[PDB]
Order: sequence, then C-alpha cells, then structure tokens
Amino acid sequence: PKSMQCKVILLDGSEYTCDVEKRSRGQVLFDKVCEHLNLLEKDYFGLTYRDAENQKNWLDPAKEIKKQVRSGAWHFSFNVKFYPPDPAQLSEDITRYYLCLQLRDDIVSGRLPCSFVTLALLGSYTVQSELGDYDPDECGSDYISEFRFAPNHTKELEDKVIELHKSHRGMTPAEAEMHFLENAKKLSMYGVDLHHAKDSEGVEIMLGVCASGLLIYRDRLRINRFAWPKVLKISYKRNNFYIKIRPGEFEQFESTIGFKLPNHRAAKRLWKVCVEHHTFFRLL
Ligand SMILES: Clc1snnc1CN1CCOCC1
Repeated sequence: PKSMQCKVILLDGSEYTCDVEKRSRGQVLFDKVCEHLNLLEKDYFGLTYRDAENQKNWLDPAKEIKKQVRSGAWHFSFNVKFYPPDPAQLSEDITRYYLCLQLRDDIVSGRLPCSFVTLALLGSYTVQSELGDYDPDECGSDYISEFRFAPNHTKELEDKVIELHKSHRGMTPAEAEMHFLENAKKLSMYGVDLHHAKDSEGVEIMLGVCASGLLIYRDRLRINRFAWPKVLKISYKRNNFYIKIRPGEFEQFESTIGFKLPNHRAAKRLWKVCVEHHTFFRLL
C-alpha cells in the first residue's frame, strides 16, 4: 500500500511530517494534523496548498489529495478557514489558541490592518499569555522581545506593548487569549478573505468573503455589502463571477452582479470559498 510524505506548516511555524496512502482524501491528512494538534473543534480549520500558479487553495477534504496538488509537492499549511464572529462561544481554549496564532500571522503579514494602539494591546495579551506577569528583569530601557507584533516594528510600539503588559498582572493564558480575541474580532478586516477583481465597467475592486457576507471594496467612500441571506445563487463562467441578489420587497425580479477575475481558476476559487462561507455561516 503506497504512502506519500506530507509536510504541513503549523501556526507556530513548525513543520509536521506524516504519511498517508497516495489515493487518500484530504480529510485523512487533516484528521492526522488535528489529532497532532489535540484540536477537537476542527470545523473552523483546513489545509491550504500552493497550485502550479503559486496561488493558495483550500485542500478539499472530500477529494483525493493527488487530484488537487496534481504535479505539485505534498506541502501544506494548517490555517483558520472560518473565523468565528464570536470566539468567546468556542467550546475549547485550545481552539481559541490556534485562532490567536492565525490572527498573529494575519497581523504581521499585513492582511489584518490594525491601529498602533490595537497592535500594542494585541501584543501585550500575547506576551501575558506566553511569559506571564511582566518582569522588569526581562525589560530595560532598550528591550526588543522576539515576538513579531506588526508588519513594521518601531521602538514606540515595543514600549507600548510593555506599558500594557504591566497592566495585565495575574492574567491567565486562556484569559489573555480571550481578550486578544475580543479586540481582534472587532477589526474591520477580521476574517475577510480578499480577492482582486474588476467590476462590469473594468474598474479594479476587491471582493471580501467573510461570515456576514460578500464585501465589494471599490474606494474608501464606495463599499457595497451583501449579507449571505440576500444571495440566492453564486456562479462562475470563464473568468467571470456572478451573484444573484434576492428581489427586494415588492420588486418583480432578482438582480445579477458580475465581476471579472484575473483568470478562470481565480473565478472558480472565489466561487467555492463563497459557497463554503454561505453554507458555514447559514448553519452556525
Ligand atoms: Cl480570511 C483571512 S483574514 N486574514 N487572512 C485570511 C486568509 N487566510 C490567511 C492564511 O490562511 C489562509 C488564507
């Protein structure tokens, strides 16, 4: 029975290696990674791989691994797929822990923009969770700890993390993680999966996919929002993505809205993430 070596980047940056039978469905490898992680609330999470165009794709747990990674290496990352709108409602602390690790990477990467003060407050919760109570013996007038807190570090930011870390004395790891989550969940780009597209006029937009629905970022003044209940049908054809908006009260007909994606694969990828968010956040 021929088995393939899988390599999985974990949220703490370490690399987990295992083997699955070469005809294995994605779920088999996902089960192995979740059991390694002692994670029971698996529904929020998934594995990503890079396609032949070097684009991040969700590994479909229901499909053969080989028919998705195709000609590519069996290298994956473990990631948050569905960001819970209210992480306080998750049943386990370890679930909230993995969600915190993902968000820290969202922040450092710049995918989750964040004000100076929120960067410092999130960092201060991370430090409290991992070091415990502020100790000055690990803090002088020039201290720059190993934690990555931001896409661009400054001494001012490092200073503010420590000022706030002093205020958290006696905070337990589960407690600091929950505070981290109560601030992060409020950020305007929390859990937003962004896709480059063009509107029906050719103007470059971003389509955001999140729990509350589909977001259309035209400019800073022009931001359309479509709540999931208002979307009856999501489709793609060629490089085009369409959503069928529900008829408003007393309106005779549905309206269709169309976008141009970079290529056919980008159109299919956005279609599949929309259906999955629509399904997930309809049931949650
Ligand atoms: Cl959604 C959302 S909010 N910030 N990032 C994302 C996209 N993730 C980030 C890494 O894992 C797979 C893709």
